[PDB]
Amino acid sequence: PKWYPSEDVAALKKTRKAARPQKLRASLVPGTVLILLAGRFRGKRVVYLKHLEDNTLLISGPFKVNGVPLRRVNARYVIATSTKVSVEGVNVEKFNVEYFAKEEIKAERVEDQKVVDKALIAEIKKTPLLKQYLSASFSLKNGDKPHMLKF
Amino acid sequence: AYQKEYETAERNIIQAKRDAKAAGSYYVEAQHKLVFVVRIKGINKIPPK
Amino acid sequence: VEPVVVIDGKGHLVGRLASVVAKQLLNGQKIVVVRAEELNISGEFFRNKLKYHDFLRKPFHFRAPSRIFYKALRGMVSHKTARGKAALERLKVFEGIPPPYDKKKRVVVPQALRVLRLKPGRKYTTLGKLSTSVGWKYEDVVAKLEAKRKVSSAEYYAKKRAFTKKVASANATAAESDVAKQLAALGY
Amino acid sequence: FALPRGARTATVSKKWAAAAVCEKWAASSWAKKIAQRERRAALTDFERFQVMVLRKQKRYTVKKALAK
Amino acid sequence: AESHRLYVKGKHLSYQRSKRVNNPNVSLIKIEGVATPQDAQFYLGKRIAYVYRASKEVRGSKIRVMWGKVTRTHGNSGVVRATFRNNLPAKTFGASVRIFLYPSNI
Amino acid sequence: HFKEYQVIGRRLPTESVPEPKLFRMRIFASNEVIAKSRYWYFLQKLHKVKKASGEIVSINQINEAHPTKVKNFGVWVRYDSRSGTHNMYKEIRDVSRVAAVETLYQDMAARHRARFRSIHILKVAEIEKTADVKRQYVKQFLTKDLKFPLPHRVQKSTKTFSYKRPSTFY
Amino acid sequence: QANNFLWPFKLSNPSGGWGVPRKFKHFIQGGSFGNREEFINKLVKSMN
RNA sequence: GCCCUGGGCGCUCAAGCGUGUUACCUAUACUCUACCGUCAGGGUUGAUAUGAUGCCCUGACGAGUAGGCAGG
RNA sequence: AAGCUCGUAUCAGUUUUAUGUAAGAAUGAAGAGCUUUUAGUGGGCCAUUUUUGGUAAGCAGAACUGGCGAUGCGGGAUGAACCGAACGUAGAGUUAAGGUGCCGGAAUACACGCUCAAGAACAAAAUAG
RNA sequence: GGAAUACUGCCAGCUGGGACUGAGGACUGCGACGUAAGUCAAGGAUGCUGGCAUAAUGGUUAUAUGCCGCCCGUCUUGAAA
Repeated sequence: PKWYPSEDVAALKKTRKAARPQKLRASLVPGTVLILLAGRFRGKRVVYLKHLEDNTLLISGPFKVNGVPLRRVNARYVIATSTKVSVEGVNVEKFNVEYFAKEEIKAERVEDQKVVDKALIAEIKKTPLLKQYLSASFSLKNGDKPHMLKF
Repeated sequence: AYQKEYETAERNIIQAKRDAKAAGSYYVEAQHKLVFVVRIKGINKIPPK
Repeated sequence: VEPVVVIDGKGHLVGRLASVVAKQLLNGQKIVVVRAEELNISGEFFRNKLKYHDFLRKPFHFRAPSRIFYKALRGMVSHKTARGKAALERLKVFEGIPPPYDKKKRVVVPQALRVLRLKPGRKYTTLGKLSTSVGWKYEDVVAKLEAKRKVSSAEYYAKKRAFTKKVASANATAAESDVAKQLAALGY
Repeated sequence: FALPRGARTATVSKKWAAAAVCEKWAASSWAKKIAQRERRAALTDFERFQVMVLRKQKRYTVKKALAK
Repeated sequence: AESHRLYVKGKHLSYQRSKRVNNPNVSLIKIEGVATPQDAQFYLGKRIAYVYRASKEVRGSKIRVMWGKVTRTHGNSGVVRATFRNNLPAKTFGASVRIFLYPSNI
Repeated sequence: HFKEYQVIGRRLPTESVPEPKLFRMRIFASNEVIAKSRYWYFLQKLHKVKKASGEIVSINQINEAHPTKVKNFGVWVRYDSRSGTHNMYKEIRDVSRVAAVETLYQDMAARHRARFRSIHILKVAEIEKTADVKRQYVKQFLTKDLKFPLPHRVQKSTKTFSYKRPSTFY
Repeated sequence: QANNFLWPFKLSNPSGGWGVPRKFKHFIQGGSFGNREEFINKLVKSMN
């Protein structure tokens, strides 16, 4: 801050790289069902709730259906299906990038997860087999061609 | 101005060709006065001249 | 895709079958060849008995059709190398269909069948006849116990057909129901 | 279907309509197999799960129809 | 669930090579169910991992993995070129490799 | 593929010879450059005029009038062989003139091992009335209600392994 | 003056190849050299 | 015109022959980028925010016997 | 290697017109000349094509330009007379000859006919028009 | 009679997926957005996230794997020998 440079390391030039918001692919829409390809919950079916400012996607299992809590996920490790639920009824304004900062689970986090699950389950049960479908872990089978499967 | 000149030249050439076709005559297109050349063979074994 | 592949040599060209097997098992795919005696070579008997004595009159020479096929396959693989030696360890050739391969499905190679490759009205040679003519002494037993293989396997197929008849009847009686129509709507 | 040799597009279309070629094609098992393959290719993942559940339900009754 | 696979199986054929010169830096990978360049185009950029069992203990498992990426198609039969941080030992010719689905574009 | 090009020239008209004969011929080639080259070669071979002493008046592609109607074409083929030259006549059944000439060239390269350089297409004439065709293999496809099968089909299988033992039926 | 001012163009090999199996033949006989008046533009664009 | 008479393994609607149309592999070959040096030009102080024998910018070039020159 | 002048009108294994050397002609370098001296170099192999001309034959004798002398690299089973291409250290990309059934990386590609036997200059003379 | 389509070429048209590259090092310049303030993809990668001190990683050598490599210097000669 105030210490004069004891060794005149050359300063960096004026970088002309302005930050821009992520342009997510059109297939990714709120309420879409997502399949996790890696991580702790790899292969689980998840619901797309909200887009975060840190290029991650705010998602929920929901936690009650499959145990996946509110967590950040990268769009590149997710497959977007053609089935979308009406997430308009879920308040996602509270969740932000700073919310997931990792500085026994915090009680406030559990309360938020329960609140989200209560709202989401009502819409999930509104259609047949949605609960069972989300409870089923996605997996490949012999003869499956991902370049042909219509997700 | 150059774009206008190019557009007018091409339009005039096409119109002249069409008129010659309609008039029952032959239109001799102006001989090309510019050619580009590209080297296709290597340095080895090239004859002197 | 298949951990082990059983190929029926009958009706296939020796060269095409050897080339395809070499290419397949060079990639680590295990392949088993059966009924090698029924393998066919293009051309009439003459010019097939020839071209064999020509190289014979030169070493050790094997008369069995399986050994002939292995020799054909051997020359299409870079033997004397670890990769070639390892690749040749994934290949098995037998006359007829000795067990336990008789109880498992056997596949064929469309791009190596004589019918699909040889023009109609052209003579072709069979490995069994050539092997017998060049000193093979097991053709009689091979044919005898291959005929027995078809025996009671026809009966097994008849039993399977009868069982599938009942399966189809059970499907039909349950067909046309709400669940059946729902499945048919989704292409199943 | 009947068609004069060298029939033009109009005559060919007229004969095709008269002969009900499209109706015959749909009845053939080949067209049904093509349609089934197209539907299976177009099946969604959720549709695949529904198909699996319905197949399980149908099998539950198919296996009970036999053996008795 | 019966199957836990989330990757397309494939076979390592050989490195890009001439008659007498080979390039170990570039490997050729065959993808199951792929036979045309258009089909292989979907697998471009996907992470490819090679799994083999080790004799000595490691940092918390017994399996060692070499990661790689798909670069471009090869030939006309759907062959695809793959690159790895550490080149394959050349002893895996015909071995099985795992082609993961991420990064996804669907 | 091939195309039909009409090319004309009047050997660079000069004093004492105005409005020359204006040689005309219908050249067949895959591009304008090849058509012009063949036109120059034919003019040199059959006329006392060289490329340096000529001018291409115009070159326009000519498309077949009815690319859907099935027709028969008689061709008066002239070409150079291992010994001298021999005029030849052949009949080809094709929908369009371009396809007919392409098939004629393929046949010449097959049954005579002759190439585009030594082959000259003097004239192609359409034939429509029956009994005007002379070749038997062309009359073969002029019978009423002609029907023939296609036995032993060789439909290809993409996969290297097949469990069906496919049949050649059609 | 303008032609000499421009440095000789350094062109890469064609993106789609030369097409003909053998380059060392006249363009009028299925080659690659000679007069390719109309196709010179395509060749340059492929090389550029 | 062809068929018999005058690299290995291998193949016959060829995986042989002639011609025709597309897909692809590469050499130190060519485009760009990353770095070493040679050459040519240019910038440099009322002194340089590192030896004017210093710090730099630009373009091309880089094979080699005998032999010559230069730096270690 | 060193000195003078000139970067200028100095040239060219290039082309065309005129005389049966000129161009107030095209293109490229402006880097050339004038004097002094200083290492090495006077080994050749082969296609043509000049020709001396040919009869058991052969090439005796040459000779005109060129490939290599000292030359890597890719293809050609290998090769000095073949094809491409001539070289700082690496990456991406595009190609040549050469290939795409395996060895070997790539289409058991597409389309027309040919051949049952090999087929991939010498024993040559006897299925369409 | 009229649509088109087939084919060649143009777009200083739009829109994705894949691979390598991040070179320079406070501002001097050519440009665009905007009435202006200011901003920008405009003479070279910016920001965030993830693993780490019984570290993460890198290094030496034996074998092994896919490919290549006739034994060194001298002289004959136009060559290999």
